[PDB]
Amino acid sequence: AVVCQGCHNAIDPEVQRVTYNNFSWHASTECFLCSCCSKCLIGQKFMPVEGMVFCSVECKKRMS
Amino acid sequence: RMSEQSICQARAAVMVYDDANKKWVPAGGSTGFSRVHIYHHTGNNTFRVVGRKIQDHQVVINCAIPKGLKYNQATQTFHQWRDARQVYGLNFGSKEDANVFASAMMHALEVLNS
Ligand SMILES: [Zn+2]
Ligand SMILES: [Zn+2]
Ligand SMILES: [Zn+2]
Repeated sequence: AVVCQGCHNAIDPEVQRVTYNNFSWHASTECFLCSCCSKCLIGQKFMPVEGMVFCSVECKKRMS
Repeated sequence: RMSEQSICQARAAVMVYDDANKKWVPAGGSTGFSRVHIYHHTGNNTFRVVGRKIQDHQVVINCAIPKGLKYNQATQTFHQWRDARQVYGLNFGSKEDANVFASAMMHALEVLNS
């Protein structure tokens, strides 16, 4: 029983989910999003930093 | 004239708990991380949490800090507190953002409980 890093709600123990370190996001609802511009990153290029993900180098630097 | 003092700047996705749908939801109605400050009015020694969306600077939280705010560090990256209306949540970008905000919150409460 895990909590989503995107929406802070439970992820169903049975379903498949996005994982990076001790972070998990829902893979079906819009939770795996660029922390800056909210772009859905499922299947996309992404740049993880602790609990955040981008998108692009532009969104990343915007959050320095 | 003396503008309010920002005593911390953390990155968090600001959230509220939606009771009717028994889940957490984004504050202001949309996803995205915010820059979250504690502002200190040095004239009166009053404090508030102010959070502005990183993409467009939409204000999603503007919350006074009372003497005796119960600040709940629920997880290492998720902290929360309530008032009579809402439960506010901060989903930090990292443990460092969280610890930095919590220290500023305790400093605020230090001054408020003097
Ligand atoms: Zn989610
Ligand atoms: Zn999607
Ligand atoms: Zn982005």
